[PDB]
Amino acid sequence: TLSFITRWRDELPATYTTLSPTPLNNARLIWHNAELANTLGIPSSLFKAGVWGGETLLPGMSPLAQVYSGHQFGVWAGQLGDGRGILLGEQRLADGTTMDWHLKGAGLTPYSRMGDGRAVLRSTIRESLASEAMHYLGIPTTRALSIVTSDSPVYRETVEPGAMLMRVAPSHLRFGHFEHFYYRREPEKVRQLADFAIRHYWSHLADDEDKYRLWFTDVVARTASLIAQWQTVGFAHGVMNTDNMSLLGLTLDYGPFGFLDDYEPGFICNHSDHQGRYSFDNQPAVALWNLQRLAQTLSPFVAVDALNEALDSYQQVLLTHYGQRMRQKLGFMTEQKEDNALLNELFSLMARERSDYTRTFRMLSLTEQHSAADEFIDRAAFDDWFARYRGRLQQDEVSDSERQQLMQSVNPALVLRNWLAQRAIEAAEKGDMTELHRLHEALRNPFSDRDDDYVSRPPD
Ligand SMILES: Nc1ncnc2c1ncn2[C@@H]1O[C@H](COP(=O)(O)OP(=O)(O)NP(=O)(O)O)[C@@H](O)[C@H]1O
Ligand SMILES: [Mg+2]
Ligand SMILES: [Mg+2]
Repeated sequence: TLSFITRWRDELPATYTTLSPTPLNNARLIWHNAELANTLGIPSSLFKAGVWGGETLLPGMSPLAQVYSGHQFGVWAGQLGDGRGILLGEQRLADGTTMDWHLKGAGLTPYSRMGDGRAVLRSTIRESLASEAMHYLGIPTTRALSIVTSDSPVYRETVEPGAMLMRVAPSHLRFGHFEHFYYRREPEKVRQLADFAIRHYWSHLADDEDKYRLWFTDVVARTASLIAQWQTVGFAHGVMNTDNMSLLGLTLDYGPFGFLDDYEPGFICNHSDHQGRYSFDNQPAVALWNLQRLAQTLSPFVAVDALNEALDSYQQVLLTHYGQRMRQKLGFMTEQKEDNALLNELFSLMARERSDYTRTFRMLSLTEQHSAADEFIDRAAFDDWFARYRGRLQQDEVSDSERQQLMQSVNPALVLRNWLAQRAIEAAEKGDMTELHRLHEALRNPFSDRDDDYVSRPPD
């Protein structure tokens, strides 16, 4: 009753190795995404480790591991690839969409280099929570369908339980796929990937009547829009290597990510990123640098001129999306030219006071235009900014009430803070999944107000 196609396998020969998952020892299902399963037509009986542990294949699957390469922290890293994951198959939905089923933690692969081919419970829990949180914030992302843990030791800085995440996404194409064949000097394979992407994900483009310029122009726009959305909610990816950039503009590969607590533009959550390359405030520039690396691979068959014109459009797209999202977050229903100074003055203040990002915006969503009605060392500077902020609000001539409702629909009450995830992980390792299930539920409603500790700052 589920329909898998062998599209990648049949259309992109020599981009993968066929092979099967390696099962863990005493694997067992600890969580699965019941809502998403209903959307994908997966019978609920399939969840009672089976395919979620890579111990069974469903009819139509033909598992392979993809090859790719990448720049890592700005330096060419050579061959990478699906070193600890496997594309089990591609499921076609009634929508006509296809959805990759990718098993992360599936065992050793020809692409594992010196890696064990395994993922650990804590990283699979964090990735499931992050990708579902992102999805309910309305930001493009891969999705999490299931987690299995095991009794199989996996050694990181300490011994951890081996685990696997069943990841679901429209595609796993990365900028690094193109880079891989470009630097191997196989420009034909580069173009094969472009044509495949256009055929299956930009089919409204008529074949070669400007298809390549228009497609890459959309690729830029989707990455700019993705970054704009991360910035707005205070998400720091932390490992924006070119192999972790999704061609479609999906958030891809959750590792040492971080949603901001205290507002700090130079926030680094990846403690291996010693130069702060992937600090929060560099994500706009880094994503442009990554697009330029992708643009490098297409110069054999796309005019270097059209490539730079598409690269040129990046900062206007990003600024359009960011500006429209911020105006909503500040409750600006119209657009006055006071807006950029009020913003710049807010972010300057928030930074000096180390204000919590999410909480500040959610509290600002209670503002009443005519009232002056506490978290700042310099209350003098706040009430002066708040004063000029509320005066500009009155210019909208819209009610206290509908501004508040607009803001509450774009400023979440809850984000996936590191200490909420940690708490679910600690409980999970002890065999209590209740916290994990409770937190996943809460993240399906980020814009709804809460009474519990899911909306508090971390305890310190
Ligand atoms: N434990 C591991 N064993 C084998 N390969 C690994 C391991 N950890 C990372 N790699 C590979 O090292 C490269 C960089 O890792 P990373 O960007 O973190 O990807 P990943 O989290 O393993 N998989 P993904 O979410 O598909 O991008 C990729 O080729 C990974 O497949
Ligand atoms: Mg990766
Ligand atoms: Mg990773």
